[PDB]
Amino acid sequence: NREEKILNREIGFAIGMPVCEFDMVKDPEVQDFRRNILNVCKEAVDLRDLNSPHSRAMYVYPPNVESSPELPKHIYNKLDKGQIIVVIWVIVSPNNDKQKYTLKINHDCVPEQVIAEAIRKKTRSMYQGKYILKVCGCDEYFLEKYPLSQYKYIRSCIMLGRMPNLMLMAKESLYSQLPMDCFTMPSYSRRTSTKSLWVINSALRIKILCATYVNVNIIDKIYVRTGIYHGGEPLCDNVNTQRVPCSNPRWNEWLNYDIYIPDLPRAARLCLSICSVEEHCPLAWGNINLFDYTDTLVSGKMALNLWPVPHGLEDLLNPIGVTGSNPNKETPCLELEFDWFSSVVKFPDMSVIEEHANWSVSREAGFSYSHAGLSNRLARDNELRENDKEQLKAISTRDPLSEITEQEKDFLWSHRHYCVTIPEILPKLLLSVKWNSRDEVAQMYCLVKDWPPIKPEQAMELLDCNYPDPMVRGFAVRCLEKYLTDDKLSQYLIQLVQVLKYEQYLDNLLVRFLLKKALTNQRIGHFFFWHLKSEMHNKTVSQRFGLLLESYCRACGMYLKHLNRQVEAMEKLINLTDILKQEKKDETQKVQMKFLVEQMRRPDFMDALQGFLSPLNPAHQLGNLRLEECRIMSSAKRPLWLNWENPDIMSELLFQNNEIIFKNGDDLRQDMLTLQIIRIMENIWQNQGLDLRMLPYGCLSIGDCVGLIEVVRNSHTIMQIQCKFNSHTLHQWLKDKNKGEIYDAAIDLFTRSCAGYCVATFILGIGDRHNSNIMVKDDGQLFHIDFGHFLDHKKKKRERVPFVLTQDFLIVISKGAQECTKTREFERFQEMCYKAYLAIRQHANLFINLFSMMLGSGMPELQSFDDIAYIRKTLALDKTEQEALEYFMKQMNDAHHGGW
Ligand SMILES: CC(C)[C@@H]1COC(=O)N1c1cn2c(n1)-c1ccc(N3CCC[C@H]3C(N)=O)cc1OCC2
Repeated sequence: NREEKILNREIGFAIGMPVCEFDMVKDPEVQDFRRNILNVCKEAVDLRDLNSPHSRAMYVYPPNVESSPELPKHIYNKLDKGQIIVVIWVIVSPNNDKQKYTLKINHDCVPEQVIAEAIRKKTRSMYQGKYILKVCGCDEYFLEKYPLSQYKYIRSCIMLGRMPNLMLMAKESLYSQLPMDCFTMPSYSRRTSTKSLWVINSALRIKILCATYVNVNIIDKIYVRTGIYHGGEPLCDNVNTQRVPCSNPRWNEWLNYDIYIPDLPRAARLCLSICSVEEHCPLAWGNINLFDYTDTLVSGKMALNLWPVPHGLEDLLNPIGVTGSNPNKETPCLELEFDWFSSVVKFPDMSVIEEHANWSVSREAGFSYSHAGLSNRLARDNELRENDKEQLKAISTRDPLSEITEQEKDFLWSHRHYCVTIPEILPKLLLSVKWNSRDEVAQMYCLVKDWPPIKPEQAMELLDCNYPDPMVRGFAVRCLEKYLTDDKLSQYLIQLVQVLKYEQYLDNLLVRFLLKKALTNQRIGHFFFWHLKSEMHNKTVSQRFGLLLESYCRACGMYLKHLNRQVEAMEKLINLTDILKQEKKDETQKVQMKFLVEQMRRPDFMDALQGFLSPLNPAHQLGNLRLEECRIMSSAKRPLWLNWENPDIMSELLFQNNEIIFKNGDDLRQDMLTLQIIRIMENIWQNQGLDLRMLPYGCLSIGDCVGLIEVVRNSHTIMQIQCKFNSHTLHQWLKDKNKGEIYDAAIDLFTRSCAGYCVATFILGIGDRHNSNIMVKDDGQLFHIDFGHFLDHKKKKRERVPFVLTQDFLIVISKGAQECTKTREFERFQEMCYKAYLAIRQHANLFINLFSMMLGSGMPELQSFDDIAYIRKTLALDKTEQEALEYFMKQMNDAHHGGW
C-alpha cells in the first residue's frame, strides 16, 4: 500500500486537490467512472508495452508530422530539383566534440536513408538501425519512417529558408533513459419490478416541493419556471408554478407537461429556475438529466442546488447551461418529487428500438397516396424528383448558423433515406427530427447506426451543444477514431476538451477516445493535462475534470513526475506574482525586482524554477534560470519576462535561451482561440499556394486568469520602432535592417504578413490595432499581439476594421513611394487580401464549428450563437462570392477613407 499512498500524494499535487476527496463522493456515477475508466488506462498501457522499447519511445517522443506527405507547388519549388540540404551532427570525441556532415538528399527521404548518407559521408572522411535522428537544440526525434519533409521541423525549415540541423543519437542512449513504468490497478478497481419506458402509458409530471437557502433582499414575489429540453430545443411548452413570497418558498404543486412519457428522448432534460416578478428576472437556475447514466428514469425525491445567473443571460431558463447540482451546498436548493410507477423504469435497449424502427419503416412503406397526403413529413418513395435532390444538395451546403425553415425540416425528414447518399447533410437532418416522437427518433437511430462516415471536421459539429443524443455523439466519435490524425487532434484539442462539458454523463465514448489518445501520445497527453488543469477552479467542471485528471495521472507513467515539476514551477510563479500585486503593488520597478530576485534565490524556489519542461512546448527543456535577464514588465497586470538556459548540447543551433512571459491577471482563453484560428487560416492559405506568413506564437492558459506567452525574438512594436517621428521611420528601419539585395525579400514578407493580418483581424473582429499591439521582426514579418477581444465586442442595443493601414504601413508596401495608394505594389497587396478573404469564406463551416464548440466555455465575447453570427456577417455568407468581395472592399474603403 506504501506505493499507492505515495502515488496518491503525486496525483493530488498534480490535480491541485486530494484524491481522498474523490473516495468520499457518495454518488455511484462518480465511483463507477473511477472504476470503469481503468480499462482505457489498461488498453493504452498495453499498446505502449506492445513493441517495447520502440513503442514506449513512440509514446514519449511521437513524430511531430504534418497530416499529408504532399507539398504545395510553391513549397516544392523552394527545393533544388526536389532535394534538400541537411546538416547531420555526430557527437564523438570526449568533451563532446561536434562533427558536422552536409547532405543533399531527396525531401521524401526516410530517416534511415538520411542516417545511411551521414554514415557514408563520415566513412568517406577516412549500423544504420543503431541510430536515431534528433532535432538539434530540443527533444524532438524522428522515430518513424515518414518522408523527411513530412516532419513539421523540416517543412518549417523549407518554408522559412532555414538549414535543418539534426543530431545522430544512438538508439540505446535514448532507450536507457525511458523508465519502465509498471501501471498498478488502484484499490478502487476492487468493488418492485423493472419496466421499459415505452410500456408507461402516462403524461409527464414533476412535483416542485419547496426551496431552501433563498436569501434575497426584500424581490417581493417568486416562482419556479420549468421546461423539458433536448439540447436547447424545447420538447413541449414551459410550465410555471403559482407565485409565492420569497419569505416562504413552498409550492407542493405537480406540474403537468405536454409530452407522453414513451416519447421522451434519451437526452431529455428538466430545465428549471427560481424567477422573480412585469419584469421577470431569473434568480437561480439548474438542469437535470431525465434519465441517469444507467438509462433509468428519475424516480423519487431529489434535491437540486442551483447556480447563480451569469451576466448577460436575460432568458428565464438556462438550457445550454451545465446539468447537475451545484457542488456548493450553501446555495438555493430546490426539492423535487418525480412520479412512481411501482417499478424501476429504464430506456429501451437497441434491439427494442430497432424492432420499432423496422415496424415504422415497413408501416410507412405501405402508406397509400392519400395517407401520405395527410403529412408533409410523409413522402412516397418514387415521388423523389431531381429538383428535390438538387434542393437537398443546396441545403447541405448552408452554414451551421443558417436557419432551416419548418418546411425544409419536413422536407429533409421525408427524404431521410436519400440523405444517406449525401452524408454531410446529417447535421441538418438531425435538427429536422421531431425529438419528442419515439417513432421518428427510433428511425433516426437506425439511420445513424449505419450512416456513412463524414470528415472529422464535419463530425466535430455533432459534438457541440446542438447534438445531445448519445447515438449521434457516438457516430461523431467513431468518425474521429477512424479519420482524425494525431496532428489534427492536437490542432483541435481545445475544442474537443470543451465539448466534454456537453456530455450528460462522466463515462462516455468521447472521454474514452480522448483519454486513450492522451495515454498513447505524450504530446497530446501534455496539453490534455494542461487544458483540464487550467479549469480546475471552475466548479461547473472541477469534478468531471478532476476525475478525468485522476485517471490520466494513474496511467501516464513517468510523465506525472515531469508534470509535477511544471505544476510546482507555475505554483511558485503564481505565489510571487500574487504577492507583487497585493503586498508590493505601489513600490518601484527597482524595489519590486530586488524582492523578486531575493525570493527566487531561496533554495526551495530556485530548484522549483529551474530544470523542468516548458508547458508551452514540452520538447523544450528549461535549464538554469537567468535572473539577470528576468524582469517585471511595465504592461497591464505587470507580467514577468523570464529567461532560462536551453541545456541542450546543441542549443546554439536552435536557441540558447528560452524566454517566456508569465502573466497573472488577464483571461488568456480568447488569445489561445484566436492564435489557433490564425494558424488554421495560415494552413488553409499555404495549401492553396497563398504564401501569407502568420505568427501564431504560443499561448497557454494554466489556471484562472494565469498563463504563458511565447516570446518572438528580434521582434519590436511599431511604437518601439518609431521611438528611434516621420511616417517613413518604419520603412527606413526595415531598409536599415535589410541593406543590399535582401531588401525586396523584407518588403515582400511585410506586404504578405500584412495582408494575412488585415484579412484575419477583419474576419475575426479582433480588438483595435495600435502601434503597441502590432509587432515586426527584423526580416520584415509583421504580426499582432494581445487578442483579448474578438467577434462582436463593440456591439450596441455595424462591422469594424481593427487593422487600419496608416501611411506608415503603405510606405513600406510601396517601397517608399509618395503616392503609396496608386502603385502596382498596393494593387498586388489588395489582390493578396481578396484571395485570402475568399479562401476563408470557402472554409466558413469549420470556423463557425470551432467557435460553436467553445460556447460552453466561460468566454465573455462568445456567449451565444449571435456572437458567432458576427463571422457570418464578416464572411458575407448570405451574399454571392462577388457581392462578398464587394462588401470587403467597401469595409476597407470606408476605414481607410479611400483606396479600395
Ligand atoms: C506584455 C505582453 C503580455 C503583451 C500584451 O499581450 C500580449 O500578447 N503581449 C505579447 C505577446 N508577445 C509579446 N508580447 C512580446 C513582447 C516583447 C518581445 N520582444 C522580443 C525582443 C525584446 C522584446 C520587446 N520588443 O520589447 C517579443 C514578444 O513576442 C511576441 C509575443
